[PDB]
Amino acid sequence: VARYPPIVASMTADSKAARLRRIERWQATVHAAESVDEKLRILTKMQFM
Amino acid sequence: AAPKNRRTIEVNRCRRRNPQKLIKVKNNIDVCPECGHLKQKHVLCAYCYEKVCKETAEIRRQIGKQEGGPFKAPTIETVVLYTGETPSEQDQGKRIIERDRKRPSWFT
Amino acid sequence: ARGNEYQPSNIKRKNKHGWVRRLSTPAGVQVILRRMLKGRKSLSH
Amino acid sequence: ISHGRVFRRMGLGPESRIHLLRNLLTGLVRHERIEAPWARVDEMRGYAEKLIDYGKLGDTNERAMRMADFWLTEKDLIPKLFQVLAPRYKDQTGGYTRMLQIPNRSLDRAKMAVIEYKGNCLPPLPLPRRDSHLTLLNQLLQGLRQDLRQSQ
RNA sequence: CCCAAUAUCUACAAUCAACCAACAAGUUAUUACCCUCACUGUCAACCCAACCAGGCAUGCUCAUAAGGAAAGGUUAAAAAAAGUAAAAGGAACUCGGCAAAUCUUACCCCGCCUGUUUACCAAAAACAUCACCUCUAGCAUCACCAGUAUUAGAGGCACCGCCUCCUUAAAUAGGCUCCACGAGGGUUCAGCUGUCUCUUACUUUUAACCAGUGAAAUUGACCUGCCCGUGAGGCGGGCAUAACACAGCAA
Ligand SMILES: [Mg+2]
Ligand SMILES: [Mg+2]
Ligand SMILES: [Mg+2]
Ligand SMILES: [Mg+2]
Ligand SMILES: [Mg+2]
Ligand SMILES: [Mg+2]
Ligand SMILES: [Mg+2]
Ligand SMILES: [Mg+2]
Ligand SMILES: [Mg+2]
Ligand SMILES: [Mg+2]
Ligand SMILES: [Mg+2]
Ligand SMILES: [Zn+2]
Repeated sequence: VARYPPIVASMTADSKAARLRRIERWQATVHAAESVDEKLRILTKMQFM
Repeated sequence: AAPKNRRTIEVNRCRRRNPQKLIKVKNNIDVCPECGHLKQKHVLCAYCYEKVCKETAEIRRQIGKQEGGPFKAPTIETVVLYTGETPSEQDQGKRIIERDRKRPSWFT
Repeated sequence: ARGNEYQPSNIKRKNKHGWVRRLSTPAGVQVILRRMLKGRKSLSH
Repeated sequence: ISHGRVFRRMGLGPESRIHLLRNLLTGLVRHERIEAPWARVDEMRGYAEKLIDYGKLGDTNERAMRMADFWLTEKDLIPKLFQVLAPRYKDQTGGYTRMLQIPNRSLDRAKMAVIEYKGNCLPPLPLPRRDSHLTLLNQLLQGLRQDLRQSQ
């Protein structure tokens, strides 16, 4: 009956693994979006070069 | 406020060279009786500690090269073995971190 | 708060201190000639 | 006045103090030996000891699991705590960590300290031995050992 | 970084532009030419503030996929700064409920209202302002104005309507009509609270110590005491008096 917390990296930390996990956070924000409108909104709202 | 008069070199010398401001001679230095380097009593021989940190760093570099990436703290003990040292009968089931130089005399 | 009265602008700088503005009036030609006499190597802005 | 206050003051407040000590303790559990400023290590030694105490209770206990969840930040170390450290000290009932002072830091000349968990694999710290038992004063004291033992 | 010439035109808004409703009223026909991509910006941690918790227009992300580090090490003295908590009492503080905590009420003076002002001590009871009144002016192509007496300029006043003893235990305080509004001024009810009776604890910065880097006002010379008198560390008469840092205080 071992409740081991998961083996994941941290969210708020300033490293590379934290950056990847925040990438997964917004990608899971789009996976859990039902309208194609919102999927395209979230998947293109950040304007970069 | 502000000074009313310059202070002479005499007063400044009686302040700057007062004993309370001098650097005290340290009564607790000696020589590592075996190793023969300077040290304070309550502190580690600096040369010995450096020669230990070098080996710790080399061992840890091997550990990193073997564990691959981050988040890989093993769940078993670890033993480090130098050249021509077969894993002893007590160290089976413990991760081995091979090194390629003769074991230091100070490593027991 | 003061001290930032110079908000640079190339159009303004070339319009109100430039070669053509000096040469568009006798006073400006006098200015250019003074600065030619004193030896300057920056006659006009 | 600060009579009977056992906790140092460090960081930007109490919370930052707990977080600093938490990072030190995580580094200690991950590498089993760390060099840090002396006062911070002296503050963290008690926490490392009690962490091993909580880890002895074992995985099944939930209070210990929550505590080790808070006090370890990269969770790969929580296995270790409950399967390499706490088992290692099944015999010792106290004093799992040794703390030494080392040459002051080059840059800011702070008072340093190496702290490690007893029994690790690393090359051993150059501990200071006592005087050999065969020295003059020790020999005279050994003679007194004998002569007092026979009398009693 | 532009455009071949000439004539013609060019009455009706924009507001999801359709319903209602308004006022501040918002290019081509002919003639000439069958030519092709040259030239410049493109960097950065950046610019104006002597180096900087300041200043800096627009588009998009609205809490971050981007960007960063509030603690050189230590100890936990005073005084100072910011914050959190507080017994009973709740303005007795004080010039004044300034600050803080809590959210209610009532009136009075001034000004009608929104607005504007003394960049850097005054935001107001001052300026402006609709409304009213007075004075001047019969009119062309550079303002008033491509206007014309219901117009233009210059002044005063300030819509509109009406006319030309109580309070407190105690009190020097408060008590032309005219809604609405005010970081305006004065007063009051109730609450609230460390404002206070009367302070206390903890945290952070400062602080003190170790290490690095390292100013400025000020300075006749100083081997820089106290009391009484004279007119005051320095004169006189008494007293005191081994030298030397460090942290405080402000006669
Ligand atoms: Mg670019
Ligand atoms: Mg980032
Ligand atoms: Mg600190
Ligand atoms: Mg910092
Ligand atoms: Mg500091
Ligand atoms: Mg109270
Ligand atoms: Mg106003
Ligand atoms: Mg006002
Ligand atoms: Mg210093
Ligand atoms: Mg006197
Ligand atoms: Mg002093
Ligand atoms: Zn040694």
